[PDB]
Amino acid sequence: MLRKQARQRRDYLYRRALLLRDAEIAEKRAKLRAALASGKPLDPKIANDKELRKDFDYDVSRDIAKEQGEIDIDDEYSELSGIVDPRVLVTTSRDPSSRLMAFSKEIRLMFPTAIRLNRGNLILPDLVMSAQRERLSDIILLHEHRGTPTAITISHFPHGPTLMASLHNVVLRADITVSESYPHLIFEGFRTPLGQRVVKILKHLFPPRDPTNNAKSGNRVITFVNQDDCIEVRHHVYVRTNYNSVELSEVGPRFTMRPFSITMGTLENKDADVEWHLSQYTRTGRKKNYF
Amino acid sequence: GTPWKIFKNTAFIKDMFNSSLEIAKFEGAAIRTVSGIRGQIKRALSKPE
Amino acid sequence: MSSLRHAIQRRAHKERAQPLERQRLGILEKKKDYRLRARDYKKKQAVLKSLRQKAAERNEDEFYFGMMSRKGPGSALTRGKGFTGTVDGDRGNKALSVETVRLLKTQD
Amino acid sequence: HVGKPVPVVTEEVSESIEELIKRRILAGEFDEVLRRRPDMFADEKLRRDEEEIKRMWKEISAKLDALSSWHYK
Amino acid sequence: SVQAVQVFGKKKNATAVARCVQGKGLIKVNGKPLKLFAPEILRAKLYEPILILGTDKFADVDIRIRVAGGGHTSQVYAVRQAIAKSIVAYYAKYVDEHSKNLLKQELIQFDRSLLVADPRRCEPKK
Amino acid sequence: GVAKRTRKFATVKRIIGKQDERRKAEAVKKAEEEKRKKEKQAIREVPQMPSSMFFEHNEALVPPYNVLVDTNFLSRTVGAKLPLLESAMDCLYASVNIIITSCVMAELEKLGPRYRVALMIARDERWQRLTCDHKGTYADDCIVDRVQKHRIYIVATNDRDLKRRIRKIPGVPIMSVQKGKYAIERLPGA
Amino acid sequence: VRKLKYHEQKLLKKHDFINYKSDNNHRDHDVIRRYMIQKPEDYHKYNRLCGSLRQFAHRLSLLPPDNEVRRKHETLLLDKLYDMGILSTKAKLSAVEHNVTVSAFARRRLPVVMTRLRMAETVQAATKLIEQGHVRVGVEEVRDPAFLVTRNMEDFVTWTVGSKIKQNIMKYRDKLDDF
Amino acid sequence: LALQRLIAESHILSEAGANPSHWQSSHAATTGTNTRAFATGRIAKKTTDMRIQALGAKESILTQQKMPMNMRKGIVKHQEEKEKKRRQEARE
Amino acid sequence: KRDLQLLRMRDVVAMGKQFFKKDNRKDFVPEYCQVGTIIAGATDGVSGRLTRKERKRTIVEEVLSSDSVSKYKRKYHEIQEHKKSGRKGYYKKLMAARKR
Amino acid sequence: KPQKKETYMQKRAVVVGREERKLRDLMQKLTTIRKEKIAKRKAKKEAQREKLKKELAEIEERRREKQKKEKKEFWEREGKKRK
Ligand SMILES: [Zn+2]
Repeated sequence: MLRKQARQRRDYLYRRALLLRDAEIAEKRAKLRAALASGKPLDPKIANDKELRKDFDYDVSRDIAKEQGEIDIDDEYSELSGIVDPRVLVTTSRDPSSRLMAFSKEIRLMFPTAIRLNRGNLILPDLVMSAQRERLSDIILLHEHRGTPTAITISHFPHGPTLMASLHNVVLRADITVSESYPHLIFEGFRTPLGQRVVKILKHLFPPRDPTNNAKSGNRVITFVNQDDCIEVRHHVYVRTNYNSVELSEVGPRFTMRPFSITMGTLENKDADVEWHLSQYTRTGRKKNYF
Repeated sequence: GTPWKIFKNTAFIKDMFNSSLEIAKFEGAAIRTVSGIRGQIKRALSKPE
Repeated sequence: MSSLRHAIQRRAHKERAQPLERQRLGILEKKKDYRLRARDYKKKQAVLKSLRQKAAERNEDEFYFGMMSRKGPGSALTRGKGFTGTVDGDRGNKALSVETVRLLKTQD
Repeated sequence: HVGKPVPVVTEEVSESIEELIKRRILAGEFDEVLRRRPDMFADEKLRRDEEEIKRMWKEISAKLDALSSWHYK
Repeated sequence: SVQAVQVFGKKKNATAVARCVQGKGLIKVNGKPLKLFAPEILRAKLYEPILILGTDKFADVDIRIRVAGGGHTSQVYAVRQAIAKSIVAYYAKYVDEHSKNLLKQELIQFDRSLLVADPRRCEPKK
Repeated sequence: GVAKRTRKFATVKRIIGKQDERRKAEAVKKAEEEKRKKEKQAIREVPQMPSSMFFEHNEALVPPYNVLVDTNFLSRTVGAKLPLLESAMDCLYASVNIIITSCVMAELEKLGPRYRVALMIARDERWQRLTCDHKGTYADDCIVDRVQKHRIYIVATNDRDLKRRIRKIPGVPIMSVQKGKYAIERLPGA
Repeated sequence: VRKLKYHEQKLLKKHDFINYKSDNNHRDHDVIRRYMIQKPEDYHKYNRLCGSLRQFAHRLSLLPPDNEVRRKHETLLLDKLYDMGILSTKAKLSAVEHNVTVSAFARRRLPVVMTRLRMAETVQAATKLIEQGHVRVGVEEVRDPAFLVTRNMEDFVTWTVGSKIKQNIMKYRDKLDDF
Repeated sequence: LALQRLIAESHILSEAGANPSHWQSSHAATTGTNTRAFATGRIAKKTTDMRIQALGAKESILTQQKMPMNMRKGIVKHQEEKEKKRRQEARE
Repeated sequence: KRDLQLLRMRDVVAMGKQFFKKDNRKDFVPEYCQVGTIIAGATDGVSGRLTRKERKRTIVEEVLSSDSVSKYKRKYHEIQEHKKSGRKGYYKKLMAARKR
Repeated sequence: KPQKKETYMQKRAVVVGREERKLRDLMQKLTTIRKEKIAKRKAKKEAQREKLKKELAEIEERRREKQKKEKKEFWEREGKKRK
């Protein structure tokens, strides 16, 4: 088990390193193909590279599959992209408060296949060992300041990218029961490849959908939208009262979220390579949305 | 002002502002250490006014 | 240009020492001493990072033939108060037989 | 100042979010991940070449599973 | 060329070694004897393998126990596991193989936690 | 009868394998002999900085000036119609003895009877025939070997190859022919 | 056979008793000696499986490159041979064109993969241990030094049950237990 | 474009089998090197090599670069003897 | 072996008054050596001759017999005063200065 | 580990007097002055080496500009004279 997932971490990082080694031969090969097809200008280093022609003729068709969009990108997600139903735990900090366990109640109440554990006293490599053995395909962590929560840490398994994010502007459930259908994800403003990574680690966190009639069937919508790299999520229930009108309602936690870390490797990997963090205390770090 | 208590990245510093009102006026400010070490005023410590 | 620069435009600027109260506390680190403790700490944490990746990514069923001629680091229970995390080494001392100690004490 | 401030969400911002929701619902498009079916997978010269390559892959793939001593997929 | 057996015992964090050799009946836990360790109300749980197995099984051996970590309770369970595994292991290697199986039967018919420690994981319910 | 002789365990067949003698190449073996002779014979070769040099000034060249003549120079002065002793004499203002190596007369004779005038002006019996002994009959390496050894001579050449080759070694004059007269590069006299 | 003279060598230029051109620069037992292959017949067995596998890659790249039998047998060849363990990435058919190799088979053997897992120090020590029978792959005590280990069976390989080597490991680490 | 590939690649596409009237080409349709089960991609290799030679290449993969000089003089001598016989048979 | 060490270290002995051929080989002990003494030049017997209190037993005893031994110790305490710069007595003085 | 027990081979040895004591002291003081000596000498050779490679880097920048100007003027010449 542990030897399996350790060797899968190591083999995955090795194949990613071979992507970074073959980037230049990939762009050179794409200019060779596109300049075979389109027209006569071609660079004489490309035309003179004699290994590129043989390895070209062996490796044309997979770049055709990329341009067509056939094959899937090697990732911590697309091994089990939309077939498995991702079981997602939610936990808190060590001695949670009344407001914090209520907030845990409403965010497990936000995801459909989300189980909730009481914290108790559970050593964190037993969190990753426990979710490692009972295949919780995502856990999320919670942190408070005086019950009013201040962080979440989504982190998924066997070795997937954890995201650490602070937490602002939180309104809980007000005075008064919410459905659990497979929800409607919308994502607005994720323009960059870091936005594409955070959008992938949020859109593989929910149960997938059979693709026939997702456009009409279902009454629950979950909305993520970022202004100034501080994403938003609201939780609304809707009845489509016409063919050209719809009535929404705020159903749950009014939520905004400032991501400050995206670390590849799980919640225990406090030594593994980050891909992103807030660059505060640089001098032009407060003038950029994504990086 | 002078570092009063030194944690790893935070630091309680002293002898600089007179009151929590002044801290709150400067409660997002870019503060700097003459080692060339930037920092941010976060929040007024309560009892050591 | 360097020829188009004066001699007051080449004056060294003076580093300022501490106040006489803080002279108890020590040297004011300005940029040099900060870079010395920063590069030293980066080097230490780089070595500790490599060693944590060793201890995490070690193979429990590993076999070396030096284990038949060395004594391992043990644990806090097999070593007790005399536990550091390290493997002891050889000072070259040895239990010396009784004939040669008779030789050394005729000499003594 | 250091870093970014975090904005206070007001009613115009929240109702503009509601307008984004209503535009996506009515003009229904979503980023829900869709369920893939798991088991997804002259012309005489092309098909003669294809049948010879299928014969080659049955022979070679059997020999590879035999070298791995039936620890294949 | 001595008759020596090393044996461990476990609980939450208390780990205990016990070395059992050819002796004359003593059991000493961290130097002090066995009837002196582990404050009074749990020494019956210390004695449980002795008065299951009978002292006649123990009048030929010496058991030396070092205990580290944990609280008092976990040190008690680590000690009694080290006692039981110590005598089963000594009778495994030095006296005949039938008597091992008889001692395993007595200890297992009482409680298997004298031999196999089962540490608790958690239950993420479905 | 007797307990039989135990077999070994990890026995492999005896195959010839890399890094033998009889498989290894003869030029690699001569490279090993060269590395051993130059490892046993412990010599730190520092050639002496030549006598009569003061920081890239040869004071050892003084009139009567010696001048090694190249095939380039004999061709371009019989082409520029400019007599050799009188115009070297006229560009240095000093009595010269011109020296013509057997590599240089070898290369002019290898050039065919188009250049029989340049050969017949190159074999002037006034001049010092400087007999060389090396296998090549290649004039540019003969000249840089000779100048590198003694560093007295003035080298009369015109090619960018050899002029650029002996701008690298200090304190040597380069005599060229700029179509009406000769030229001297780095002799700090006239 | 003395070192031949000048005239005898140039009368014998092609001559050598040791290397022939048919001997393939003795690449056979460079790989045999390097990876402890106890039989040259097993070298050439792996060689011909390399040859058939690599010409299957050749005739995959001889198809027109939009074809579906190509776009499926590429993924099954690469995924089969990767999860086998011989290749190291599954995103390049040129990697089968020049990166499948009887040295890659031979380094996917058992004493090399447990040397690489540091079950021993060298391939000779690990080979000797797996001919004395201390190892297992999975549940079965493997005593074959040519047992090809696949990529997920490079996790379930350890010492057998009553192993003196394993008592030396727990004995070194000062944590054994005679129970 | 594609017509430059037509007129340029005509001795190879015509060398395969594609003219049943012509004697060299329909001899080459059942010669054996195109009745093997993999031929259109061999000729696709040669024509993509001709395309890169049109796109600014001086050397082909297809040629053997190193030969023992009597094989080589035999082959180049053989090509020159064939073309000399063809030009002495172009006086008909 | 002390004398051989002194012969790889003769540049420090003549303290700047005489510099030598820099001979940095790793193993300073040669394979073949033979410890001799100068006998006599038949032109120099007045000043070019050691006396009874100077025909000492080793080269190291000659260097110890010569002058500049307090110069050796002086340069040695320049070096020790620079190698006790900020090492541990310094930081121990800082800790006492703060805790006082 | 440091040994806190004086063993017998340490309780056995010969206490050596003033002459060999001072030969040891002189030999040590010479060896420390040698170590600081070579530390200085190789510090300054390292600095002069860094100046040498610095200005060699600048002169190879200027050699690169000679390469680009020469090839650019060439392909002006034959680049015009092929057309
Ligand atoms: Zn010559």
